Amino acid sequence: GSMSQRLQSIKDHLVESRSKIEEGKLVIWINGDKGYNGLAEVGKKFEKDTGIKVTVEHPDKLEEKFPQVAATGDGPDIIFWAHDRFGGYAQSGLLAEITPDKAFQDKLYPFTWDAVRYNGKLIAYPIAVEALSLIYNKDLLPNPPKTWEEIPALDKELKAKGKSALMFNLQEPYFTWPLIAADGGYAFKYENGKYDIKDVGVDNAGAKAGLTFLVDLIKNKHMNADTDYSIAEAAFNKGETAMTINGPWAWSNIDTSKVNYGVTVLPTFKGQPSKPFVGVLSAGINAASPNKELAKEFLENYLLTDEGLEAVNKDKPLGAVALKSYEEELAKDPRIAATMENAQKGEIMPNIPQMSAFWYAVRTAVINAASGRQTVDEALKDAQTRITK
Amino acid sequence: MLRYHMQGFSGYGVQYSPFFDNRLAVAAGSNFGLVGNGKLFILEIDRSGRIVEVNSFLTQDCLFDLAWNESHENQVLVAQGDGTLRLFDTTFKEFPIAIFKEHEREVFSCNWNLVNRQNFLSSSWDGSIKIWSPLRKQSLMTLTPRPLEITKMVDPLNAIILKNCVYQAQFSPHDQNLVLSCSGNSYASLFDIRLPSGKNQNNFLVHSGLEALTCDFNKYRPYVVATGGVDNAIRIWDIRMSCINEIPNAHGLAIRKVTWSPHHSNILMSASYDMTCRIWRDLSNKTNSTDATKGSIFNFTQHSEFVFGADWSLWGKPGYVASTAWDGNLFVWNGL
Amino acid sequence: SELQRIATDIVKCCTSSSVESKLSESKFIQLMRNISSGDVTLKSELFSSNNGELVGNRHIFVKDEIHKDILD
Ligand SMILES: [Mg+2]
Ligand SMILES: [Mg+2]
Ligand SMILES: [Mg+2]
Ligand SMILES: [Mg+2]
Ligand SMILES: [Mg+2]
Ligand SMILES: [Mg+2]
Repeated sequence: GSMSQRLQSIKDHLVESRSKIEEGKLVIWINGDKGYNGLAEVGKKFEKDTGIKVTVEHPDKLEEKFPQVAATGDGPDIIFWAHDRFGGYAQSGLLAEITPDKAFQDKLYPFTWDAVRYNGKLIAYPIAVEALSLIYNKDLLPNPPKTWEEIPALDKELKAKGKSALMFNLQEPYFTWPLIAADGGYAFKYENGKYDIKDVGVDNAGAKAGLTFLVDLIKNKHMNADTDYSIAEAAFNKGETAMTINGPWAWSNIDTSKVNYGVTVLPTFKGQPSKPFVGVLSAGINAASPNKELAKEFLENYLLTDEGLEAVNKDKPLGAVALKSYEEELAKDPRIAATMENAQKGEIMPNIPQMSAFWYAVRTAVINAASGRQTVDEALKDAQTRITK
Repeated sequence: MLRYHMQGFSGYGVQYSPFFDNRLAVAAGSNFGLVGNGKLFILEIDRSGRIVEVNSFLTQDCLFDLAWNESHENQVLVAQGDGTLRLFDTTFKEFPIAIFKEHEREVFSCNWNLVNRQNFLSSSWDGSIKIWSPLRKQSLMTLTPRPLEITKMVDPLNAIILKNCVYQAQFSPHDQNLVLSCSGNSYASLFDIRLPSGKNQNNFLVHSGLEALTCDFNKYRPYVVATGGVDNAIRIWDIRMSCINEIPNAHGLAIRKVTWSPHHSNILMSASYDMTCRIWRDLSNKTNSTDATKGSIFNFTQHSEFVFGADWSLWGKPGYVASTAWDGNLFVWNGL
Repeated sequence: SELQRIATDIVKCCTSSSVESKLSESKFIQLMRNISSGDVTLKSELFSSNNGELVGNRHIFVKDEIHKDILD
């Protein structure tokens, strides 16, 4: 009744405030949009071989709960998230330095290890690799353009036919940055294991050249400044535009649309590749875990194997992966091959807090230049200033 | 240290009178607040330092908090386990002058508006916060914490498929229309009562997914709040931005109370199930996580059971505090 | 019964050096042991079987009376 209700509350405050990670088992946190049931299957195999119970959970806001709980010594032994959040966790000392040997490191793509480095230490195992690609309608456009420069002429042909060459999200700088970066734009200069928050590449000549090209497409009516994520997705999936720019999260909708599509390398600009930001799904070990050796065994010898990644992938696709052997297996799908190709040609998403300052400023600059509210030069100058204030 | 013992009762809340420099009140309950009577103690400290009971009121059920009437020197409100709040005039005996009956479960907190000085607030296990006038039987407004992440993942027909608690709420002492609360779902809620229901609240995750038990506005900095809870951490937030400072492992067990000093913008006090009361310096006003002592100023360890109530002295030598606990003790001491 | 279960869980979870000793000597924890064991149960009062009598405060009925509006 009333007494037991009140005592249950007291009990819960006491139990939950005293509890720590349990020794001799593994608790894993991973996002709800990942193949957590497939991961749990890897967990079952690990338990069969070792007698170590593996519990996979997908709590809401796990990326916010982890930094808050980690100091208590409770929470997960292993956390899976995009690498860029791990910078902040590492700064707060919440992640154990991992110890894969040289031979193990050779089993993953070299660039992926850089995504999981902070202050000279490896702080997580790379799992998956995600980046934007060029998506094209095979019926409208069997041979998509290799260069951005070819788009105006292509659009002229397609507009006559009542279609368009290219529609993609112009509102979010994540989508426009690959072009802006191509000829020299960058967020922060990386030197000596560290991003220099005072060296920003937003108003340099390369960024100006890229955004000017974007704005000229708009001025020449090859694109529309108002085009956003939904407008572009609808247009492509309805067969109205020959190309879009998007990531592997968009593929299932295109599958449903029955549009005959391909996924390929992004067009070059001034002979240089478009450089999309790369997100690396990564597995970190809690610095407070009493099970660090068990976690290492699980990650290296069970998960990061063809068998381990297959189990996760068949639950929900991982996209491209950091493990060379399994990437080669997946890459017979040209969509996966393109994802990895664009990722290798792009840049790792910086893992520092100042990226939010970058995104906010660049978002405004691109919207203003595209809409004719500012010139390209003024828009980028103001953004550069705001970031470096 | 100055002391007073409440025989068989456990202290849940304590507050100094805003009118009488030597007067305070304690809300208490029998059997550690789990079952039986509640009791409101009205206490006086004399010249010598002896604490004396000058009045008290036995209630039907345990008392979980109190709030002095900021507009009337003789009136004090209590929050009761039966879902009522009761307003007492300390001149009288035995009974209250008003009963406020709308909450469906235990009322865990009540606080008086320091800006208008007219209205008061309550928060309940029933999941709601109510704003009241002491002159009116019915509440003026009801606020229900509903975090966006919580709301989205909870099934709309949840209440009919068989498979929360608002521990504290406070009026801003800066803005008449702002209310802050903490819930068992680990979210702090910020209400602007000028906006309509369903569009009047911002929510943020404060205590790891574990229950958030306590929240308090900085007395000098309008946008600065502190929270405490079951993850043993004190967090300091900027609501116009959100974590500006953190004190991880501030205590060994859950933190039941945090309260900012009314003398300094950078000083706060915490009370805990680890049976201590601690004084902290907010180093961001640098962070406490990086400092060798985590900005710890003083550790009061005299209580022998869970510490549930703590309040800063308003007048006199700055740094005096009253604490009360499940040991039946009220202590008055200087934390510096 | 449910009260017995909850008390047992508190005994099991929670029985710094200073804090641990304080918990071991706690009167709340002692009550939790006695409820866990089945000696003490709900009579709005608690009572000990081995003592045959009351543990903690006696409950006194309090009316929902309020004073009239007779005082400024
Ligand atoms: Mg745990
Ligand atoms: Mg989320
Ligand atoms: Mg280059
Ligand atoms: Mg839109
Ligand atoms: Mg193979
Ligand atoms: Mg109060």
